[PDB]
Amino acid sequence: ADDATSQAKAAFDSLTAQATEMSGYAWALVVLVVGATVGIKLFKKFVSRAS
Amino acid sequence: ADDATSQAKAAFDSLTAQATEMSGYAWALVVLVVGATVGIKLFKKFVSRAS
Repeated sequence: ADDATSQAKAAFDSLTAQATEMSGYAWALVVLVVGATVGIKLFKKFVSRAS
Repeated sequence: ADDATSQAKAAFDSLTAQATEMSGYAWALVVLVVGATVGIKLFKKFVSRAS
């Protein structure tokens, strides 16, 4: 049934938009972990600069 | 009687054409059950693909 594939198609479009919403939180979580590594690694840069 | 076998022959041809009409609905009913299994089993394929 091609009417059957219309029901499955609309639900797969809602599930892939759910994947872009959760993946958007994955870009923002690695935003805050990379903010920790840039701050901390500049602290170690000052360690070697005064050494 | 061979005239007797002419009456029985024509009624057996109508009964076997009735068997092809009902069997045609059996091909179409298993059309819609196999449409359910192809749709649903591609849903389970997406389950393992994102896993």
